[PDB]
Amino acid sequence: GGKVQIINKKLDLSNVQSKCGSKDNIKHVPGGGSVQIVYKPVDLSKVTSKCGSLGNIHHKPGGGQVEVKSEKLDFKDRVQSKIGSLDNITHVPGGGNKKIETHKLTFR
Amino acid sequence: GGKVQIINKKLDLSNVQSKCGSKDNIKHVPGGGSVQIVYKPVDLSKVTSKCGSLGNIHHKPGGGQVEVKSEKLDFKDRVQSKIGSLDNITHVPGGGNKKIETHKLTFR
Amino acid sequence: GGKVQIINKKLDLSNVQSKCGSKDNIKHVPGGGSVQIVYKPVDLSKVTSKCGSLGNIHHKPGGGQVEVKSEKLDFKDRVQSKIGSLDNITHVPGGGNKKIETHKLTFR
Amino acid sequence: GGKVQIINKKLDLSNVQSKCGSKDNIKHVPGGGSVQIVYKPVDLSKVTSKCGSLGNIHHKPGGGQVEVKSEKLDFKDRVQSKIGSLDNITHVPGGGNKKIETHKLTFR
Amino acid sequence: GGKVQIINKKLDLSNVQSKCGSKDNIKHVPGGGSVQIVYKPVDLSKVTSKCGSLGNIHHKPGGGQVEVKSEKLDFKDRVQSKIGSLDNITHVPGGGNKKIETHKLTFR
Repeated sequence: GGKVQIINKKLDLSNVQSKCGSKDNIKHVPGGGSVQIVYKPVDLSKVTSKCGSLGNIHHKPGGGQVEVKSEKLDFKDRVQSKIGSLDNITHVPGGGNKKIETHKLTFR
Repeated sequence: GGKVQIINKKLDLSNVQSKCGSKDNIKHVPGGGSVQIVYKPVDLSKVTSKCGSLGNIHHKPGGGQVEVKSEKLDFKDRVQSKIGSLDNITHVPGGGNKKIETHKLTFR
Repeated sequence: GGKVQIINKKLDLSNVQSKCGSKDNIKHVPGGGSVQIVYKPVDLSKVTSKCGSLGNIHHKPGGGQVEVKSEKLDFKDRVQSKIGSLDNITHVPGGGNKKIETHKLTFR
Repeated sequence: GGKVQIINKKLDLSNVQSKCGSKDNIKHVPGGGSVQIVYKPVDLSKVTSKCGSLGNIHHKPGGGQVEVKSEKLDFKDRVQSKIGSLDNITHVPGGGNKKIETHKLTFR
Repeated sequence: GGKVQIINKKLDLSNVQSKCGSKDNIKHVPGGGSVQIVYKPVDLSKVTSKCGSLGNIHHKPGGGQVEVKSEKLDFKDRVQSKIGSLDNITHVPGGGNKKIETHKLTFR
């Protein structure tokens, strides 16, 4: 037969917190001619807080059970970022700048 | 036969929090000519708070059960970002800038 | 036979919170000539708060049950962003800027 | 037969915290001509806090159970970032700069 | 038969913390012509705090169970960052700079 008996009496549990913040952040990236960002993170992380908890309760004596838990990820991505040419560019993302000049003269 | 018995008496549980914030953020990316962002994150993360909880209760003695939990992801994406040419560009995303100039002269 | 017995008495549960905010945010991306964003996130994440809860209760002694839980995602996307040419562009998304000029002279 | 008996009485559990912050952050990357970022992190990390908790309870005497937990990730990504040429670029993301000039003269 | 008996009485557990911060951070990388970052970290780390907790409870006397826990990662990524040429670039991400000049003269 078998028996799985769990008794819980007079439990006072409190202040269980799980926080994730500013994860995988790309900030303040200025490019004078161009910015090329290929942003492909694969995230299977865990931020877990457990307090007075239990897992799965399985009672299977003498069983021919087949339990399969599968998780398959296939990545065959094909990403192409292409720019032919850039010239004669003034980029001022800063503040309070004076007399910013770019000159290009061609003679043939 | 078997038995799965769970008794819970006089439980005071409180302040269970799970927070996710500013995840995968791309901020402040100025490009003088161009910005090319391919933004393909794959997210299977967990932010979990458990307090006085339990898992699945399974009572299957002597069973020939087949339990399959499958999760398949296939990625064959084909992304192309293309720009032929850029020239003669003034970009001022900043504040309070004076006398920002770009000159291009061609003589043939 | 078997038995799954659960007793819950005098439970005071409170303040169970699950928050997701500002996730996958793209902000402040100025481009002088162009901005090309391919925004394809795949999100299967979990932000979960459990307090005094339980999972599924299964009572299947001696059963030949077949239980399949499948989740299939196929991605064969074909995205193309193309721009032929750009020139002679003044872009001022900033504030309080003075004398921003772009000049292009061609002589053949 | 067998028996799995768990007794929990008069448990006061509190202040269980799990925090993840500013993980995998790329900040302040200015490029004079170009910035090329290929951002593909694979994250299976754990930030876990356990307090008065237990794992899975399995009661399977004399069983021919087959339990498979699989997790397969395949990465065959093909990412190409290409730029043909850059010249004659002034990039001032700083503040309070004066007399920033770039000159290019060509004579044939 | 067998028996797994666990008694827990009068447990006061508190202040269980697990923190991860500023992990894998790339900051302040200015490039005069270009910045090329291939950012592919593989993270399977653990930041764990355990307080008054236990592991999995398995009661399987005389069982022919097959328990497989597999975790396979395959990386065949092909990343190419290519730039043909750069010249005549002024990059001033600093503050309060005066008289920054770049001159290029060509005569054939």
